[PDB]
Amino acid sequence: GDDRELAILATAENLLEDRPLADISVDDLAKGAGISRPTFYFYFPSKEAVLLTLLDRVVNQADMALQTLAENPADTDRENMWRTGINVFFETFGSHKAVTRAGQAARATSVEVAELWSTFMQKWIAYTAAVIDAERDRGAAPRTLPAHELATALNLMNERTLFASFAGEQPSVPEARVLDTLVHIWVTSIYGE
Amino acid sequence: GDDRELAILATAENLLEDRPLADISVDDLAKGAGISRPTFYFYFPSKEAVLLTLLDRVVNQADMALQTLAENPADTDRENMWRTGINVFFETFGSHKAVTRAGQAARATSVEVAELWSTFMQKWIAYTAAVIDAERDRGAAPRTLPAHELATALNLMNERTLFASFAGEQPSVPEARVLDTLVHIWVTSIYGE
Ligand SMILES: CC1CCN(C(=O)Nc2ccc(O)cc2)CC1
Ligand SMILES: CC1CCN(C(=O)Nc2ccc(O)cc2)CC1
Repeated sequence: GDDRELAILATAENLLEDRPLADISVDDLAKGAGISRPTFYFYFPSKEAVLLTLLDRVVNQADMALQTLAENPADTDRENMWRTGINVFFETFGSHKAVTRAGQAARATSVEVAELWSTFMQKWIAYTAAVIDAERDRGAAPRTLPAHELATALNLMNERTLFASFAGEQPSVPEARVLDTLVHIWVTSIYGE
Repeated sequence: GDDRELAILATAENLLEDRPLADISVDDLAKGAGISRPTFYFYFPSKEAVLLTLLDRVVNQADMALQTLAENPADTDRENMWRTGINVFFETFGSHKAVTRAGQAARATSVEVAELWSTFMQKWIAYTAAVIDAERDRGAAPRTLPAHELATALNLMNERTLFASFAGEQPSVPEARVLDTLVHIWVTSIYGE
């Protein structure tokens, strides 16, 4: 039951590595999951709902990893603090490139996908701003831009930059350079005047 | 002739203020331009080609404004130098929000739109890196990240951040804050260690 659901989700993530959702049939999903078409429709209303669930899983994995880090202060300098945090997203989304690529595309055509991404971006921005504010309150960061506005632009930079790198877009930062690139921009913009 | 082409382009930019391209018919474009449907097809093969031409116009307007600025060094500090440059894009795309919004969306479904945007982003990144390199050669900026990689991430931040602001996305930087926000991140990341 739960196991036929997991098989459908696994089949979908596998087929998205090779082609876009548009080119994947419900037949392809049911065949890969070893069920019939009408059995598929018991578990999901459409191939679009499958992608929504895959993206929901990946986004919550990143969020839950960030929560784990927020509980356990890693014993490091300000640069390493931000690098470990950005790295949650680099590794989580980087480990699910096909779901990442298809989910970002679906935002255009799915209000549920757009709303999921929006909800988590607001959470990540809020957390970023809360850390910047703590750094200002302890005297480690200068009171420059409004923290929420700075957090918003930095999170949008990471969204666009990591997705471009993982998709191999032209232009993009090479994947093996993107973490250093983003950490430099975060640290200089948070701590600089 | 040229004037029926301009009427079609004007009608398209007007109708995109109120609805997406998907909800605009060739009938709507020909009616607004005061021509028949088959006359429309003399000037453009599809509503999609009209949008391509509108986006081509806006992108070249930004590029030509940046070229004008690159010829005429405005007599200012490093912060004002970058602000005037970012402002070309803020004003040019901000003055064509409907075409901006529809063009960014069309990148998903039009190889010509994706290629146009890619070509100009590569040009803007190359120019950004050339300015950073000049600033390093004159001793005004430190030799930190590879200039092309830094330029790439900063240009992708501006792409995503300006489009989110103009679309009123949640989340976004308010339009009246986005220029200050982006200038701060550019200057601190270019001149900071
Ligand atoms: C405390 C911070 C650490 C750094 N974080 C980010 O990297 N956000 C991020 C990454 C990739 C995305 O697509 C969107 C957002 C935010 C939370
Ligand atoms: C010398 C620089 C000045 C600042 N520039 C930018 O603002 N780029 C930019 C703006 C909006 C976009 O969508 C994409 C790129 C680059 C050229």
